[PDB]
Amino acid sequence: VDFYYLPGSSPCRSVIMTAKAVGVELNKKLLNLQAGEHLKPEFLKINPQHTIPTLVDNGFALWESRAIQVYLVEKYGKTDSLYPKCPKKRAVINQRLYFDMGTLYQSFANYYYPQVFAKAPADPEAFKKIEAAFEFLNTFLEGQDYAAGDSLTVADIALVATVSTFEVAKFEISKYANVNRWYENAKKVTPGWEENWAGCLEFKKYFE
Amino acid sequence: VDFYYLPGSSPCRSVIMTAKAVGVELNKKLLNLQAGEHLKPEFLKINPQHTIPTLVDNGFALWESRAIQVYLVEKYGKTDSLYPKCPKKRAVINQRLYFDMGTLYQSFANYYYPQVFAKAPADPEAFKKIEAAFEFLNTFLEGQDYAAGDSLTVADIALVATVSTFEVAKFEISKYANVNRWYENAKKVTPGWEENWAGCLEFKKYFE
Ligand SMILES: N[C@@H](CCC(=O)N[C@@H](CS)C(=O)NCC(=O)O)C(=O)O
Ligand SMILES: N[C@@H](CCC(=O)N[C@@H](CS)C(=O)NCC(=O)O)C(=O)O
Repeated sequence: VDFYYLPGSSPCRSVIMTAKAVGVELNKKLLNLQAGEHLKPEFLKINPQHTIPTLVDNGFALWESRAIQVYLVEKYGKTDSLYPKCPKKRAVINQRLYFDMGTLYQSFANYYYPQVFAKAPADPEAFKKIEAAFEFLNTFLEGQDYAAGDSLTVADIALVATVSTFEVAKFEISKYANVNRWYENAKKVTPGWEENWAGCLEFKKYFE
Repeated sequence: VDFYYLPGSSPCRSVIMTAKAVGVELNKKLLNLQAGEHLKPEFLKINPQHTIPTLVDNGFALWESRAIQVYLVEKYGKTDSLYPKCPKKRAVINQRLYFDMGTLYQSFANYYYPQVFAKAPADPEAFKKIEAAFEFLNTFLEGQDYAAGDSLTVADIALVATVSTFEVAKFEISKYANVNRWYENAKKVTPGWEENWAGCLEFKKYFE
């Protein structure tokens, strides 16, 4: 199983943690985006959208971190604990994964990307959207130890990648008591957390 | 099965078309966002994120259109044709669903939302991102009749909702030959297309 990635990338880190939780060995292949390695003809043949993470599993090329997370559990999971067979349980996890992409991580990207990639002035209005996203996550987590069911699922792992990216960006996570509680527990129980944090500290370099 | 929605909403229309394809009757409940009906305590108890579409199915409250699409197929589909059992086939569909949210529809939102909701001047740079997204979709569709497998799947239905929203926004879809071919076929084969187009024409009012 080939894994094209960079350690700093949040979506790459979600896959690293998921693969570790599942117990599937990844052949880790650094793909240097700063060098344009993703844009070379050889990579475009694998992933024409030229994004990381990209997985190649026995001829099957797959991208989108959250699709990769689910695929790894479905194909390699000894049990379905991280992504249960029940359509209802799956739907909650799926909703949280779409929340993670389209609301939570989207708020990260909308606010921090223009600053770190375009060197633009921070938009205090986009910051309000981050706060809104955390407020929703906080409400989801009321009375709940995990984000999308009774135990750890791919939804938690995805959110851990995102929230840890916010931590290294110096966002005040502690203001959201349920998020903070969930997050601190998640660090202790999520396989691959240390490698994720190494990646977060790598990404921090964009804030220097 | 209760369905809180507005006909103009792209994510609502994906669910309408999916429910029709599956053959599941929806109790359609208009939720007037302009009135703030989604923000009332009674709705927040169902969906604390106050978004449409929201489904309530026998006590189970679910939001995120793409999660709802999959759930309807998993629970109600007579066959799994729209969302096959195979993890590999599912993964391709899942990747296309994340593409639809985070790349294609995101480009719509980034460009048109500030104009139609904030009355801001169009950003020609955000327009370039729409073109980029369509270029990726065009490449995905090379030699393919459907977006994510040999037959129509929830991925096509999601993309139909999005691309039809671009059509009513007057985006030049015909410039992307594979997208145009796929889209025109999709109109003919996708259950609920006419109701989707009615909704698109409703949304057009935001461009008056
Ligand atoms: N929605 C995608 C996002 C992928 C993504 O943001 N990858 C970035 C690096 S973190 C990338 O490959 N950028 C290079 C490019 O798009 O050309 C996912 O979750 O995997
Ligand atoms: N990612 C969500 C998007 C939901 C969405 O954009 N809904 C809008 C209307 S089209 C909404 O409920 N806005 C009201 C709000 O967020 O307060 C999905 O696919 O369902």
